[PDB]
Amino acid sequence: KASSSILINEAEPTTNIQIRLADGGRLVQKFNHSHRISDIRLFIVDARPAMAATSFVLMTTFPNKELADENQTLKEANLLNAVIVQRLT
Repeated sequence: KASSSILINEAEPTTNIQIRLADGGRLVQKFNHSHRISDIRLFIVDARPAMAATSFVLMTTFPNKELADENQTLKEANLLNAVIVQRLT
């Protein structure tokens, strides 16, 4: 499968993780509460031609915890903070 456009209905709230490359990069990632980062795997492969496997990672600054998730929904990770911070290096 492959969404490449997985977004929640404007009628529902969504989480948005914004990553910023160090070499002037910018990518907005919007995830849902009952979604699943397992889908993120298809997102990167959907438009990660420049990274081609680059060291990037995101973390929640609210609970100062590192994301994780597994495969079920997306908020079940307990990190559903609505706004996550990704750092691409």
